[PDB]
Formats: sequence, structure tokens, C-alpha cells
Amino acid sequence: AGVPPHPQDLEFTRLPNGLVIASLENYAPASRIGLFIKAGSRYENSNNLGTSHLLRLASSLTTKGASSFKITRGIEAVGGKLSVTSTRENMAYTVECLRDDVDILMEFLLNVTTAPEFRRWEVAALQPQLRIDKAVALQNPQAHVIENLHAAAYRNALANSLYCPDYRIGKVTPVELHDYVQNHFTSARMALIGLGVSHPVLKQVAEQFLNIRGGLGLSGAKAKYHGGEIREQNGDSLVHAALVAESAAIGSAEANAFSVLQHVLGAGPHVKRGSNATSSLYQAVAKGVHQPFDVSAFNASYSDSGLFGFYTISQAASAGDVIKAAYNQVKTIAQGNLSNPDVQAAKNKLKAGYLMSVESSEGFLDEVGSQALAAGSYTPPSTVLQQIDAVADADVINAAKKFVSGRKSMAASGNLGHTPFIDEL
Amino acid sequence: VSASSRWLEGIRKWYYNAAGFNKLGLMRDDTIHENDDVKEAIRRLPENLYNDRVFRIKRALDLSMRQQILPKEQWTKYEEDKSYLEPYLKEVIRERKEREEWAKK
Amino acid sequence: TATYAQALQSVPETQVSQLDNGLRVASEQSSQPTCTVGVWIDAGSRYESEKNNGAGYFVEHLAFKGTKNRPGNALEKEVESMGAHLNAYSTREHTAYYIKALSKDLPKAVELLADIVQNCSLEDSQIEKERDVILQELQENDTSMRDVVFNYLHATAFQGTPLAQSVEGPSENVRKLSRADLTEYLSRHYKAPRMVLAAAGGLEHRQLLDLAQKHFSGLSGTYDEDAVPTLSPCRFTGSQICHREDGLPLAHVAIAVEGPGWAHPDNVALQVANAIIGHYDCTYGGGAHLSSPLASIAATNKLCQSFQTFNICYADTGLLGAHFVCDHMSIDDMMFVLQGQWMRLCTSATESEVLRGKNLLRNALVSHLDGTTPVCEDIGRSLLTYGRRIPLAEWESRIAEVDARVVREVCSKYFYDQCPAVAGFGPIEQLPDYNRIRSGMFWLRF
Amino acid sequence: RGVAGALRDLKRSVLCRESLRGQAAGPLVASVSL
Amino acid sequence: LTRFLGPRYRQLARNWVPTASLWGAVGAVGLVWATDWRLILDWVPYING
Amino acid sequence: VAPTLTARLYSLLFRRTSTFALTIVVGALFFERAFDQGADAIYEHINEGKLWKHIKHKYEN
Amino acid sequence: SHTDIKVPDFSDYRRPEVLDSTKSSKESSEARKGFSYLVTATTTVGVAY
Ligand SMILES: CCCCCCCCCCCCCC(=O)OC[C@H](COP(=O)(O)OCC[N+](C)(C)C)OC(=O)CCCCCCCCCCCCC
Ligand SMILES: CCCCCC(=O)OC[C@H](COP(=O)([O-])OCCN)OC(=O)CCCCC
Ligand SMILES: CCCCCC(=O)OC[C@H](COP(=O)([O-])OCCN)OC(=O)CCCCC
Repeated sequence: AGVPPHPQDLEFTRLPNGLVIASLENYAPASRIGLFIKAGSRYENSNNLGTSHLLRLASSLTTKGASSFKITRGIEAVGGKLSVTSTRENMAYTVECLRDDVDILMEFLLNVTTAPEFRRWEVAALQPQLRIDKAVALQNPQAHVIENLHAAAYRNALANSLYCPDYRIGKVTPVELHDYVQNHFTSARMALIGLGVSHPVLKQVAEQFLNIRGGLGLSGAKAKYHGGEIREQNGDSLVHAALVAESAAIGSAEANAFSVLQHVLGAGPHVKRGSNATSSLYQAVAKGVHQPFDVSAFNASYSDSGLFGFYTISQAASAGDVIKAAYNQVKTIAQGNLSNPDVQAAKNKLKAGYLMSVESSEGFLDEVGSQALAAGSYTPPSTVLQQIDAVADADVINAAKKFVSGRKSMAASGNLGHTPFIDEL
Repeated sequence: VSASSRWLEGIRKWYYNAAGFNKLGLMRDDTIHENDDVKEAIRRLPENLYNDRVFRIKRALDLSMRQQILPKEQWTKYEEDKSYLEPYLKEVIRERKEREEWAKK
Repeated sequence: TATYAQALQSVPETQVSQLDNGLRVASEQSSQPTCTVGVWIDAGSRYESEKNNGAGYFVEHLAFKGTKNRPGNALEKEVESMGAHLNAYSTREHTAYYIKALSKDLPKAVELLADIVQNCSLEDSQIEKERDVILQELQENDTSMRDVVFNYLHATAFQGTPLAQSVEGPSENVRKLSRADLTEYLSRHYKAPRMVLAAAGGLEHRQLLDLAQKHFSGLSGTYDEDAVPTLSPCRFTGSQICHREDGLPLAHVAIAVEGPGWAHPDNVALQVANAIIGHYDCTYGGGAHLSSPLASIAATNKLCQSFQTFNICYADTGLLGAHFVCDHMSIDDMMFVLQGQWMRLCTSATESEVLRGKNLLRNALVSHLDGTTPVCEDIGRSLLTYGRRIPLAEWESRIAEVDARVVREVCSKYFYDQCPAVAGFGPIEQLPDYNRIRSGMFWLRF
Repeated sequence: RGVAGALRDLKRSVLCRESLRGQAAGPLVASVSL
Repeated sequence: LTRFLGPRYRQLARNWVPTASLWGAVGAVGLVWATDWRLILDWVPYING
Repeated sequence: VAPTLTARLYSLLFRRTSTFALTIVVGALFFERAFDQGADAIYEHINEGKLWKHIKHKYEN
Repeated sequence: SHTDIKVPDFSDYRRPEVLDSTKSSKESSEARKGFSYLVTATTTVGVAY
């Protein structure tokens, strides 16, 4: 019988300095460790914009315990990996390797995050990588729109871009990197997660090397939702557009209602080259639009705010038709036209999607690290499905009501000669 | 530790004045031979130290053209000679030796 | 504590069973709420003739469009309603249809897969609508220089053979493929001993076998009298194809020698050597300090935007080599450094770098089989190529056998003084002449 | 390799309606590595 | 110039000693042949003429 | 001799450049002895009476 | 549309061994190289003499 052993359940610890440790021994051949930090681009201000982007690119620069040459060769010697993933709220320093080399890569991880030197010449040589890295990301039109959508939505913090403003390329200083690490990479802002690691080891590492004090308080300044529109005329073949309203902070019950509304409206495709029969946005637009297009509900939740809406791609001349058809479909939901089989199928898509998002070690580690910083706890899957089941249909209708009546934020790129402004919707 | 130390330092100060690069306003690190380790260290110098190094060498070459020296007041005093380049060069050498030790295994 | 070696023993054994009709049923049980299950078919464009070269890809466009039991989007609604995901792909040798769904939905997921692979209703109205879709996809694929240059490499390397054909087929075939061509393709290739019902996730192998006898017993396991397809060996040809197009901003180059195939033990040592050469992207953080000489030289001197090594396996043949993308004044230097590393590994491979390649492959193997869907693919595809699931403990044994001598011997066998196949696309005026490339495959000093 | 995920050299062209599905964004993430 | 003393460099020398031995045979035979070195060629069987 | 003759010459002698050069220098050695031997035997057969080494027997001393 | 490209037939140029699409070129890989490199080695021998 190839029945597997009994799976060990995760262990979790909050140290009195605010640091969070969470380990899971899955006895896998590989180990994964990640240091999640409340250091995303929201914590930049108008004087040091882009500092967290350059910081994201500087994980292999020289540290006090490891030269730049050694970090690259030591990790590659044991076939390991070092990555830095960054959202508007978090930075996630993750390291992967086989079980027997965790000591090696933990030491590199601690040096990168707790003892970088930011040598003036090494930083100078890295500045052009901001332009390369930004250019590679921004050849997806989706990256432009979402970055402009946040700049238009918020007055500060969440308005900040994941990528360095062009005027700052070459201008980010080693002092700014030092200052950014010193007041954001602190114990009360950190979470040390490890898969294929023992809890005593992580707890030992955390107490020995991650007892960093000083710095700043949690979450910095609050994100002030504004509303507005940013329009980028570039004559692309297709018009990309996003229309949203403020929705709900992550961790609140109202956020689950928005998540369920997302899968009622239609989040993404489930069948290859399918017509998206159960996608209410796609069928609404498909009625009076026969040209090619795409439409999808957009859901972004943060510590102190959120954005909900939809994202459209269409021909430049059909942009207004696609947008107005999509917006009206949400209005009918706000008007109470929502069946119970619709919400139950959406819960199935949502519940199934969550479980599928944590079957890999990479996706599991990111979820546990995200929960540790957002919620300060670990919520197992069964409890998450419980919270999803608790969403009532009236909660979903109310979220749709909040979107229709809320002050809108919009971003669009392309030939915008037929893309409406907000006041034309 | 004055007795034996000051005699050694006394012979070093003798040699320093005998070398005579101070007579052109130069410092010791201005006279080092530029190999690959030294070009990198010079590259790593901050703006002010680089610009100071450039003008002192330019002033010395101008003197060498004219077969002149500075007045004695403007000679580089042995006690005031700053080894501004040595710490950068030491790191550059330490980095190269690390590469070489990795190239052996 | 637990070691790396001990962790390899903890991997569950992949159970295997075969139905009476010949359908092979394989599964690796985990402790997961989700699973991936699908059918891997030993069919692809290498089995297709010049007439019907686009049929299997055409069938992929029709597999999810309706069946005799669930016509129209009825299948599409059942998958979406239970939150599951339905997907498929076709290569030159293998076709796959698989579903990602909750473990509780495994009985329905298996039922749908059986309905798709047996009772696909290829309605004429749907065939004509998927005609224009495929043609539009051909226009899109023309804009991907990576997909183009790799089809060019196959076109010249295996010229005159079935492997020279593309998976999607030519433009002309898609406008005259009839329903009879597609049904003849299906009824001739979708036989039970060439299909593998693979699954992975939270599920007992018993229930998968029950669902197999329940929904796949109604399948023809009796081949035709003498219409059993047999793959002929495909002649490799040292040759070159150069699509000069200076209007494009970067050159794409693919070069390769003939590999041995899926079941050859030498693939392990070849993959170690490719790991030593590795890959590069202009967004990597290592740059000058990267271990691979090709990668560090390319980063420091800006010789390319990216390169990748590959070992593409087929039945008794394959493409072993690399591909890169660079400015028009850098093609010659990239070719020079690339070939220099091939010759260096043939003649002067050291022990420490080989331990590097072994370690990279160990991490690449373990990190890839991380999730229900990659494991389900490794189950289905391995049973077609190897006829069995090769446990990770066996791969570790083959990797550990590799030392510097093995890499020098294995690489010389396939690289040294061999005729490569070259494929060039873009601003390729500086692409070296074939004789000069061929001369780069040996060293006068050796 | 550098990543930009938001869904929850001339790149290529998207022409038909089948190849557009999945492209509409659905909270950006940026990832860098070695 | 001590940096060339290491395990990798002695594995590299071991890979190239068969080749350098053979290039010595090429030069030795080439020198004997080009100069008609009677001291060595008297021992070769058929060459004796 | 089931493998091709040219095939066995390549695997043994021509694959490496070092042995490819050794076969040439050793070939020029044995080629020089046989070529001069056969060439001189042809020049002498056409001129059998005429040469001095064909008349050296008359002048014993 | 780039899939409409096929490499033309070289059958009236190929060597005898490599004309069969259903036969591996590895079979005659050994002999073909030796024939061409034999011609080179003979040329050097003649130049050498
Ligand atoms: C103390 C005295 C020492 C002397 C000892 C005698 C040394 C004899 C030479 C030995 C070196 C032979 C090495 C060699 O052949 O490589 C150079 C090229 C390449 O040959 P190739 O067959 O093209 O490719 C070699 C690949 N391999 C090794 C894997 C089979 O092969 C060639 O191209 C050589 C043949 C070309 C001859 C024409 C060049 C000579 C100058 C032209 C003179 C005639 C016109 C005036
Ligand atoms: C004493 C001889 C020194 C070596 C000179 C020599 O052989 O030149 C190299 C080329 C053949 O090597 P390649 O062009 O295949 O490049 C192989 C690289 N891997 O040979 C030629 O055809 C050049 C003609 C030289 C005649 C003087
Ligand atoms: C460097 C230039 C060398 C040229 C010397 C020379 O004239 O060679 C003549 C001898 C003749 O061989 P031998 O058996 O009569 O011996 C007669 C002894 N005098 O051949 C040799 O001995 C060649 C030796 C090569 C050594 C580098």
C-alpha cells in the first residue's frame, strides 16, 4: 500500500518583539524558507520613491558576512535559489534548496536582509538594472494600467508604484537603502516562515539574528482613497481599461463577499478556449459585442483598503460598449438579480481556487507568510472554506451596491477616442 | 614604545624625503603602479578623493615637465601623508583572492 | 531530523494497474483536498501524415466543444460550476487532457474525461468555426520568434521525416481538413493500450481503477488487423536554415546536435552538462559572478538578452543544444563562447562544476514535481516513454553515478566533431557560416 | 527570471477572441531572482 | 603565482596529459623525420635503406 | 571487418587532432620511403642501360 | 504561415547512406567523416613530403 504517512500540522509562534515564526515539516526532499517583511512600496514617500525597487534588485550585493561573489556562487554551488517578491505592502525574501543545505542558505538569507552594506560602487552599477527590470515588466499593458489605477485611486502609499519612477533611476542613494532597511526590516514587521525546517531551528534563528528594534510603527500612514482617472494615449492595437471602487480591507468579512462577487462576475477562465458560460461579465459583453474582447472582475485587498471592479480589453472603437455593458451587468446584481445557484457555484470556484493555490510549496509559503503579516495568525484551509460558506447572497449584493454607488477610479491605455471618462458612465 | 619604534619610523621618514615624490606635492598612493587591482580601487574612490588625486598628479607632471619642485613649504609632510587608496585596494585584493580560492576547488 | 536521502524514501509509490481493454491506470496518492487527473495519449504530429498533419491540433480545438451526452457548452458549465479547471496540450509525440478539481469531484472528473476521449461530437458547424480560430493562431505564432526558430530547427534537423512537421500543421491543411480526417485520426490512435489514465492528489488508487472500469471499459482495445501504427526512426540531418529579416530588433538562434531519446541512460549525464552551461536572462541578479562561463561572459560583455540549453527527447532521437537571443553584432561572440563551453566540457570537465550540475538537477527535479498537476503529468508521460514511473530515488542514483569523467565521455559522444542543426531568424547577417560553425565543434589543440 | 503577475524583443500578438481570455487582470506582484 | 595550485587545477592537468603526450610524439617523430635522424631511424624496420 | 574501414580509421586516428597529426607525420615517414623507392625504380626501368649504376660493373676497380 | 515553410528535397545531393528518411545518420556518421578527413590527411602527407 502506497498510502502516505500522517501529515504533520504547522506550528506557529509570536515572539514578544512582534516577530512571527511558522514552520511546517512535510519531510519533502527540498526545504523552503522565506522572510516576509512589511516593506512594500507603500512605505515609500515622495522623497525616496523607487527605493524598494532597487532594494528588490540588490539581494546579491555584498553583505557583512558574504561577498557578492560568494552569495551567487555559494547558492549556485548547492543548486539553490534566492528570490525577492514585492507587493505594494510586503517584501518576501525566499530561499530554496535541498534539506542538507538549509544552514548554508539561511546564513545567506540573514546576511541579505539583516546585514547589507549597500556599497556605493555596487549600488551605482545596479542603477541601470532598474530601467531594464521596469522595461521588461511594462511590456505587459496590464502593468501600466494597474500602476496608473493605484496612482489615480489613492493620494498616498498605495498610489506608489512597484517600479521606480524614471526620474529616480540613478538617483536612489545607498543612504536611502540603508534608511529603508533600518526602519522597515524590524522584528515587529517580519515573519520567518519555513517548510522542511524544524521549528526549534527557526525559533533559534529568529531569537538569535532577527531581534531588530528601532525603526517605525506598523502600517505607517493610512491609505486615503481619492478617486480619479489616468488615461494613457499610446495607439496600442487594443484598449485596456480598469474601473474600480473602494471595496474592503483584507481580513474583514466584507472582503469575502467581494471575493465571492468576483467569481460571480467572472475572474478567470476554467476551460481552455471555452466560451466562459458561467461568467456573467463575459456573457453580458458578448451579447452586444461580436468583435474579440476580454473582461474580468478585479479584486485587490490590502491592510487598510481595497479595490473592486472589472478589467476590459477590447477594440478601440468598442471600448465604451464593452465598459458600459460590463458596468450594467454589475448594476443588475446591485439591483438584487442574483440567484442562489449562482452564488453557490461562485463559492465552489472560490473554495476550489484557494485550495489549488496552496498545493505547491511556493504558493503555500506565500500564503502563510502573507497571513502572518496581515493577520498575525495562521488560518487553516477548513476554516477558510467556513468563512467562504458564511457569505450570504445579501452580502454579495451589498458589495455590488457599494461598487455602483462608490466614487470610481479608472485607468486606461490605448487609442482612447471612444473610451469614456468616469462621468460618462 | 618610543625608543625602538621611533628609530624605525625615523628611517622611514628619511627614505620618504629621499624618495622625493613629496617635493612634487604628491602622496605615496599617487605613485603606485596601476595594475588591475589599482585601477579598480581608483574607480571606487569617492568624487572628492578622485578629483584631488587627478590634480596632484597633473601638478606633478607639470613640474616634471619643467624639471622643478614645489617650494619647501608645500612639500607633502611625512606625517600628513594620507593613504587614501590603501583601504580600497586592500578590499579589491581580498575580493580577487576569494575568487582565486573558489577557482581551486 | 531527516536527510535528503531519507526524504526520497518517504515519497509514496506510484500505483499502476491495467484494465482488460489495455487502458493503464496510474496514481500517486497524497494528503490533499485537490487533485489532477487526465488521460495521456501516445499521439502527436509525428504519427500524422502530410495530408492530416493538423488533425490532432484541430481535435484539441474540438475536444471541449461538445459531446454526444453533453452537447454544446454543457461540459463547459459542469466544469466551471464545480470550480474545476479543464486543460489540454499536444506535442509531436504526446497528447494530454486533464482536469484540476476537488478530490471529492474525482468521480465526475473521470466521467467527463471518458466522455471527451470517446464520444467527442465533431459537429460540422463547430469544425468550421474552429477553422478560422486556428488560422488566426498561426498568425499569432508567427510573431513569436522563439516558437518560430524552434519549428525551423525541427524543420531542417529532421528534414524529410515526420518530426520535421509542426504540431499545428500548415495553413493549407487547416482549410481542407474534413470531419472524416479527424474521425479517422481519432479512431486510429485513441486506443486503450496507448492511453494512460493518470491521477495525483488525495485519492485511493482503488477508486480510480473502479472509475476506469466504469467509464473506460467501453473502449476498443482490439487493434485493426494490420493498421497498428509504428513509429519509423527519423533521420537527423546536419543542416542550416536562415530566415534573414532585418526588420526585427533581435536575432534568435537555435543550434543542436542529435540526442539519443527518452529511454537512453545518457540523458542524465547530458542534463548535468546542460545545467553547468545553464541559462541566462538580462533580468538575472547574478551577472558577472554567475558560475557558468557562458552566463558570466554574456552578462559582463552584454553578448545576449537570454540563452537556454535544452535536451528535447523523442523516440530514439532528440535535439540536444541551446538557443539564444541577441543584438545583431553579438551573434558571432555568443556562438564562439557557446561552442567553446561544449568543447571545454567534452575535453576538460572538472569535478567541482559537475557537482554543481548534479545539484542543480536535483533541485530542478524536486522543485518541478511540486503540486498535483506536475506530478500527474510525470505519471502519464513517464508511462508512455519509460513504460513505468521512475522514482526519485532512482534518479538520484543515476545522478550520483555522474562524475567529471562521465560528462567528458557523454558530451564527446554527442557533441564533439558532430554535424549540428542550425536555425536562425532575424537580423542574422553576422550568424557564422555553417562551415565555421561546424569547425567550432572540434578543437585543433585536442 | 523577472516576473510580473497580476491575474488574481517583440513579445507576440493576440488577435482572436480565444487567445485574449485570461489576459484581463484580476493586484500586481513583482519578483526578482538569480 | 600560487593561485594555480589547487584540486581543480590538478584535475585539469590530468585531463590534458594524454593530449600533451601525443603532441610530443608528433613533434618527436616530426623532428626525426624532417632531419633524417640516423640515430633513431636505423632501428625502424622498413625505413632501413 | 563488419564495421566500415573508413569508420574504424576515424574513431581510432582522426577523431582527436593529436592522433590525426601523428598519423600524418608517421605517414609522411613511410610514404617518403615507398614513394622514392617506386619513383626511382620507374626512372631506372625506362633508362635501364643508360645510367652509371648500370655500368659500374664494367669498371670494377 | 511560417508552418507552410518546408525544407526542399536534397535527394539529388545527399550521399548514399543518408538518403533514407527511416534510417539514422548515426549509422554512417563514422564512415562519412573518415572519408573526408582521410582526404585531408593524405594531402598533408603529400605536402609534407
Ligand atoms: C620538426 C618538424 C615537425 C613537422 C611534423 C609534420 C606535421 C604534419 C602536420 C600535422 C598537423 C595536422 C593537423 C590538421 O590537419 O589540422 C589542420 C587542418 C584541419 O584539418 P580538417 O580535416 O579540415 O579538420 C580536422 C578535424 N579533425 C582533427 C577532427 C579530423 O588540416 C589542414 O588543413 C592541413 C592540410 C592543408 C594543406 C595546405 C596548407 C599548407 C600550405 C599550402 C601549401 C600548398 C600551396 C603552395
Ligand atoms: C602548422 C599548421 C597550423 C594550423 C593552421 C590551420 O590548420 O588552420 C586551421 C584551419 C582548419 O581549422 P578550422 O578552420 O576547421 O577551425 C577549427 C577551429 N576549431 O586550416 C585551414 O584551412 C587554414 C589554412 C592554413 C594554411 C596555411
Ligand atoms: C636545431 C637545428 C638542428 C640541425 C642539426 C643538423 O644538421 O642535423 C643533422 C643530424 C643528422 O643526423 P645524424 O645521424 O648524422 O647525427 C649526426 C650528428 N652530428 O640530425 C640531427 O641530429 C637533428 C637533431 C635535432 C635536434 C634539435
